[PDB]
Amino acid sequence: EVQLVESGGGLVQPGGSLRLSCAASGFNVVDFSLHWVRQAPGKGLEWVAYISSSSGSTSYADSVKGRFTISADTSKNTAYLQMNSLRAEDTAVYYCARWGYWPGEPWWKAFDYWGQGTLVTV
Amino acid sequence: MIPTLYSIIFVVGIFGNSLVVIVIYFYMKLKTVASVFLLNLALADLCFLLTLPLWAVYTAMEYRWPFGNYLCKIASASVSFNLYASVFLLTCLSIDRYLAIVHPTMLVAKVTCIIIWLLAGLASLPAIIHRNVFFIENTNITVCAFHYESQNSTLPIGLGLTKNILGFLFPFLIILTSYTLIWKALKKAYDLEDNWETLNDNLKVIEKADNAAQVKDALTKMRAAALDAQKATPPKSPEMKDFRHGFDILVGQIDDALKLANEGKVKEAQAAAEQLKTTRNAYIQKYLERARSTLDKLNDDIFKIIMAIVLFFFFSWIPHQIFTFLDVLIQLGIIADIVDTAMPITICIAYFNNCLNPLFYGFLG
Amino acid sequence: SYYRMGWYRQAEREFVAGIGTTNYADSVKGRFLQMNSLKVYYCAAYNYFPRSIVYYYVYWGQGTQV
Amino acid sequence: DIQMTQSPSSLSASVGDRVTITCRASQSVSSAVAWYQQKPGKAPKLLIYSASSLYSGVPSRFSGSRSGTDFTLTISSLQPEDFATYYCQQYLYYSLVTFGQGTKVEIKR
Repeated sequence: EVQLVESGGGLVQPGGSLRLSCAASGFNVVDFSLHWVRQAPGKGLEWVAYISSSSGSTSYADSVKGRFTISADTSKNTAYLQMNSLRAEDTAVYYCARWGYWPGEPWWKAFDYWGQGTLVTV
Repeated sequence: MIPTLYSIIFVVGIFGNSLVVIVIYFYMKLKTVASVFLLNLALADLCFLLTLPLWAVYTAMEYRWPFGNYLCKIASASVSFNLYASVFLLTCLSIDRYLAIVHPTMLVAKVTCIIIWLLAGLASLPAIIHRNVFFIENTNITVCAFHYESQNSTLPIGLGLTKNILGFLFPFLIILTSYTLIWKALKKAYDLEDNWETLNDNLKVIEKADNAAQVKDALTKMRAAALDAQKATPPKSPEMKDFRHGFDILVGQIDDALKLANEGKVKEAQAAAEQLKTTRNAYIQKYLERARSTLDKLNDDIFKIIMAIVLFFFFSWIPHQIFTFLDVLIQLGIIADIVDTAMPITICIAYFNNCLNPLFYGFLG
Repeated sequence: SYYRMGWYRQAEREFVAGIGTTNYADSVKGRFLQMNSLKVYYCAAYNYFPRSIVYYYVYWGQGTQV
Repeated sequence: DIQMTQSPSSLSASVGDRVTITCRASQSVSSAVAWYQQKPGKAPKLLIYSASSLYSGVPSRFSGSRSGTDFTLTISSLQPEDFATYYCQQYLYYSLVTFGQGTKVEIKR
């Protein structure tokens, strides 16, 4: 029953802001790190951002650094990605992957459960 | 040249092995098991070289034996005894090296040596009970002939099979097993050592760093190295609950340093790297020093001497063993001139090793 | 196999008959079944020359007194 | 910045054939290389979580292997459900995740 669903994707004007939400069911977000991975249409997967809710540490990809803000609420086990100053390259399908915590086998199962992914276009 | 090549072997072999037996007994006394086994090996080679000039002078006169029956029996038994004693002592040397390297015993060594000499004497019993002088037809040619009667039929087949199997197959297999296990242990120790050397180098380049980009790159290399080192578990759950736990803590500290360095805080990255240096001593230093000690045994001269002796012995004896197999195939009817043509060549080169076994001591010492 | 054959006396192993030549002793003893008017013989299977210093075999056996 | 490169950009094979995808990292990443399968129009699914450790629930036909910096995904009994795209992800650290270019299995004709 463990899964991650995405919401908030849709058609928005270029240069605007987006709020992509990732709802987690069957596990606690505090025990996992939630990563956002983009995939351009007809192209491979690209890692965008991540948040470690317990530690609070977040990171971003160099292409999206300084434009995105990833946060998380542990009460509802949800993650949020806030996009500002959207561009043409940001038109892609975003997936909310879940990655465990060091040490142990949870860490070695990288992105075991992905999200459904939402398409955003400019 | 076979009659004269033997003369060369006796000159070098007696001079070499007599120095070797003194060195392993006086200059470097019997302080280790391998010293006892090398002393016994030198004694066996001396025992064979004592009877070698008999074969040399017998081949000098176009294969005719001037001595009595007892000299013929002694020489043949000495050939067989040298083969078996050498192979058994070499296998015991390989087993001792495997135990020393992988599992870090004098009375047992002496018992093993006397048992080896007893077994080699027992295996040379057919040659010391059947060999006898034999006048060749109406001429005066007398040779050291093997007389196997109807009761003991197919005895030469059995002796050839024993030489090829007990004297070459089991020793080769046991030595290959011991040395491949040794190489496995060396590979694990070298993996651990190399990974920790890369970790130390990247730690040092972290210490002398200016911006966070170099710190991030060095921490990346350190994390990869630590993950690789955690895989290289020492050969032979008290250990796994401590080796893996130590490396889990290490990579956790690397992750803390990476978290601090990504934010742009260089000084906290340096501090976390120093805490990693502290953690090395608590959990990983014992296995590091164990791996270093295991790798130290390769630069040991005695390991190189033993490996060179084993390799050269088997290279020298391969032609004689395969030609004995061909000859027993011919005798058994399964299968010719070339087999007999190079038989003296094989018997000469097989026992040529006793000539230059001391030379290894003079090159790898 | 294919060894040189022979016959020896044990009145010792005194060489009598040697065949593949016919180098007999100082007695006639027929030729290659001996002389039946004579006043244990061993069949020896030995190679002509030693292949090596060690390789030289003799089969003997076939003890048959006349 | 560790870059993953896949040699077989396009792969075509028939049912029951054996295929192999090779992925090379810009530097040593230990056994931190996962293999994912993505069907067209669907989210990727993890197949191999270590370099050579099979994820639970996936068919046993998939295998992985590590040789230094060469990571190989091997499929032996190619059933008709293996015609999707395959990605190698170096996941050495959370902020160091890099996926490969991709490799799609097509029907050989």
